[PDB]
Amino acid sequence: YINKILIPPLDRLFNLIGINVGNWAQEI
Amino acid sequence: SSVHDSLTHLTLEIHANTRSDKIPDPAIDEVSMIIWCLEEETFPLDLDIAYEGIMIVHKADSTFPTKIQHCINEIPVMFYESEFEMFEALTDLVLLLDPDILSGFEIHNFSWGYIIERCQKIHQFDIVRELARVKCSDTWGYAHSSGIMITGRHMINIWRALRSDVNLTQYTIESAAFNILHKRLPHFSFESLTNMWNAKKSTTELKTVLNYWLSRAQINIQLLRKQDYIARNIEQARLIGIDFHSVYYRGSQFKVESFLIRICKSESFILLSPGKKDVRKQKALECVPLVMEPESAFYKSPLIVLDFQSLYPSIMIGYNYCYSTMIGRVREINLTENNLGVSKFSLPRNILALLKNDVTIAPNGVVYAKTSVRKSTLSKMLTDILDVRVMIKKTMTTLKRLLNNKQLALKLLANVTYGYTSASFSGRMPCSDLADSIVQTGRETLEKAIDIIEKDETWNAKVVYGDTDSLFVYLPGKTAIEAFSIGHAMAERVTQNNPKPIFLKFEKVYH
Amino acid sequence: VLDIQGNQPCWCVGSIYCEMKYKPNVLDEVINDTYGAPDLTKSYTDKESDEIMLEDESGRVLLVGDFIRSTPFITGVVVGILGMEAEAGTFQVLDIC
Amino acid sequence: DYFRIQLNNQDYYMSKPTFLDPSHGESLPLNQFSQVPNIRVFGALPTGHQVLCHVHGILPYMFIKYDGQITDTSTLRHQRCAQVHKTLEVKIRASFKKLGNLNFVADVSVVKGIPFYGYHVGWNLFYKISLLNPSCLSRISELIRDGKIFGKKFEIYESHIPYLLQWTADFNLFGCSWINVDRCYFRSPVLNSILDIDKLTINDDLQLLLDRFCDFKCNVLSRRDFPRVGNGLIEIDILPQFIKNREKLQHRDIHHDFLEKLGKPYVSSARDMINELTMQREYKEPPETKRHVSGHQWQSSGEFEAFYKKAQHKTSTIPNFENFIDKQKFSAINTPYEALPQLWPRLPQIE
DNA sequence: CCTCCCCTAC
DNA sequence: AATGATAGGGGAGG
Ligand SMILES: Nc1ccn([C@H]2C[C@H](O)[C@@H](COP(=O)(O)OP(=O)(O)OP(=O)(O)O)O2)c(=O)n1
Ligand SMILES: [Ca+2]
Repeated sequence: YINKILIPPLDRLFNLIGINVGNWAQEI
Repeated sequence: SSVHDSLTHLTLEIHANTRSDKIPDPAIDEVSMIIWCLEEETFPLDLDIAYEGIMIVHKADSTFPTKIQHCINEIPVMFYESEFEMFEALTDLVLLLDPDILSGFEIHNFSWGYIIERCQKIHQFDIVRELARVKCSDTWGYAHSSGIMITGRHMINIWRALRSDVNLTQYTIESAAFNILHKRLPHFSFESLTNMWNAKKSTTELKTVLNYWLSRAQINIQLLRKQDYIARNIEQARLIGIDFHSVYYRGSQFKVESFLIRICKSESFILLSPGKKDVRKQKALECVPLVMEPESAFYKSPLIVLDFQSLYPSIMIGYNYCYSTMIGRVREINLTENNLGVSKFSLPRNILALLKNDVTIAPNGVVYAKTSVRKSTLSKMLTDILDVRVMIKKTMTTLKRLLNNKQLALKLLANVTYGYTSASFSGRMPCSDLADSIVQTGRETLEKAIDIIEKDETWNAKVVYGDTDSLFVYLPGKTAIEAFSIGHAMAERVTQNNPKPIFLKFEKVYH
Repeated sequence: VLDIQGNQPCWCVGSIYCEMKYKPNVLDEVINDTYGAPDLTKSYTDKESDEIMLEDESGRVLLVGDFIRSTPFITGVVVGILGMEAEAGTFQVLDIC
Repeated sequence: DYFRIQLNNQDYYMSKPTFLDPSHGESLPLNQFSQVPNIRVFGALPTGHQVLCHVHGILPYMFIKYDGQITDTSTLRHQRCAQVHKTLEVKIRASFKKLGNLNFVADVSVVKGIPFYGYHVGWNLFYKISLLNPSCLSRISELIRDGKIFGKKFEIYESHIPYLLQWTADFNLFGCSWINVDRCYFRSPVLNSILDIDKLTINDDLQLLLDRFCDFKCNVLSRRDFPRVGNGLIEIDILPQFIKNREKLQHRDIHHDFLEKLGKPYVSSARDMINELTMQREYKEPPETKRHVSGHQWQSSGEFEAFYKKAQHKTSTIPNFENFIDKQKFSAINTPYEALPQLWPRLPQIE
């Protein structure tokens, strides 16, 4: 759920700024 | 009171006992409760009917009707020995009230459809022929509308109407009631409802199921009233001129055809009716709207959003684009045979020389007669509807609701008007050239607006995004308080470089 | 309950039915700690009352009179109402057991 | 002072020609009609009483190109209409499986008109092929357009418009609007006695309306010939002459010549709306002075101008506005809105 | 890279 | 049996 529901859209929104959301989720 | 200028409305619901979570089938499970609700606000003649009623099957032991009467004590309840007599009583009630609309929630696999299936399959009784106002299949009907066709009366499926009206996830009675009427309704499974309905004792359970279905029936009227669906549809029908059924059952081209035939019949015009083959073999559309890929980034500074008001209607009004105004494509003009959409024709001898000045060539290459020689009919229709809409909006509780309904109907008609053209498939009177001209001149107007905005040196702004009629101009570090003045200035500048109906509005800003 | 019909005294045994609506403070307290509690005041205002019935597995009858008014009652309590039917399905109360 | 019925629903059905229906035509008056169409209107009186109205004498029609010359002496037109009527009747009878009792085509007449799909300035002659069964009108149009009827393909005009839409547009009717009618014909007992509705629904206003419009002597039709068919209150029968919603239309013929080049809303529904808004309450809207381009120049305008000059040089043989169109009086030919009054049977009285 | 499906913008 | 165009994007599955 986390990955395949939140990583794609948050990555689309925040890669414009230049940050990777997946790195934040990896630490948990 | 005053004269009757509305439509009577009646709603019906059914409770059927299930058999261990089987979603009661209309072939094995019989009808038991026909709770019905009649709209009181729009019902004239002040007849003693109480606007509400409950019908319950009771074979008749000697305590069930008495217990039901005391537990309700407000609405009269009728008991019948068999469901056939109850159906006959329902038919008599319908013939007595004679409502204009019979409605309900999900009427296909439920109350109205359930009753119809029960009457046809089990009792071999044609209830449809008996509920009509005359004594003596529809795949599209069941696709996005109500598939039941009763002569004289209109069948309205409430869930489809709300789906078309309001956009939200899921479509149930509880969700609609909560998101529209702010009412939370407990939901019980069919097994539990059967269990309470089959309990001889525990009057509380009978009252519970009775109030359950009574609320289900009553909330339908409020749902259709708060959205004002009936009045809005009636106003739209009065405006367009089509009957109440065609308001929601027919497509968008029907209304445009109605306006066109009504307007042209007064000008002795004869409308061409091409066949399907002629439409299929016509020239394909070549002009496409201008959309630019935005710079994908985060914009700190204020972002002014500009949007043309009725770009295509204003284009057709200003540039006089119509079926009656096309002379022909400027290239390959022959005196023997030509081609314009789905029709072929030949120009007169000295037509071009006579009107060498009072014409306007389209961006696509089609010659259009100027307003000085012939005013186009579509321009007349669009300017009339736009003037009416702005007049009622400028004037703007009952009068306010009527004005809002008229505004919505006029907006819908204006939006659907352009869709009559460019109907390459399933089009009854299309014109590829006219649609191509409209789209191309819209693109040219957009490009001119962008160039005008970018040219100004005092406005160090750059357009970042673009749509059919949307402009996104960026003002890097421009203290948004004054950004409104800049936006108004550019809107006025763009407006003053276009014909009269073309207009640009600022209307918002994104900091 | 359906056998008490006539101009003669009679007595029957059944539970007492009352309204017993919740107090607004309790409703506010439970709403503020539910995260999704609806407007429960609508559940009491939609009905929009002041009457007592007698349920004995066969129906209910309205307990009119004065002896039944001067006694606090809670739903689910069974009693021995002894009264007389006067003009309707409403039962008078003379003595309580 | 008018009987008012609201357009809540409409439907049509085929019935035998009574004395209130047309029985023959102008092209082939000898052959009668096997059946005629009748439109049913389900409406409610302003007092709130449901009324069922039957409409007679309304026929669907479609236009095809006139093959004869415009120099007819008002006699060859009738002969050509008779020949094309016979050809149509024969071909439909053969395709759909002595010539009498017309079943598909009522009559064919010649009417003038101005084409809409394109820029046309002059009067053009058209045929008015009035049919009997509106359901099969699409099939007839397809057969005519496909060349199955005649030896050559013919363009079809006004066939995508349904019969109900044509009827509503011709008589200036709008959905959920009042049908102002001055004269009507009543049927079998007006206060229906289905179960009891002849006592509950009746009121002072309804009785006043019946007293004003019903005479019970020369107004109520015979019980035997016209039985009731509606399971509702008072039922009426109407003729096309009775509908007075029309005659408020503004007919203009400015497109037959260059009238505009020489020395109020166009939608009557919009006129009613603005009248209602004015009655409810002035209104004004200051425009903006717009200074557009000299000719709204675009990227590919020069090539268009060159091609237009080439085309003007091609099709040229000094034309003038007042002497361009040929001055064929066309007075005998009926206008399309002056042609629908035709075929209305009579003002009969069979009481 | 391909079609299929969802469904929002204009 | 009826249906107004066109343009973008993501997601699953193979
Ligand atoms: N369902 C739609 C929506 C839009 N358009 C076209 C017609 C418009 O000319 C153009 C712009 O669409 P808008 O959404 O901006 O609506 P309008 O500009 O026509 O009016 P308004 O600005 O009041 O919304 O897109 C269309 O053909 N079909
Ligand atoms: Ca816009």
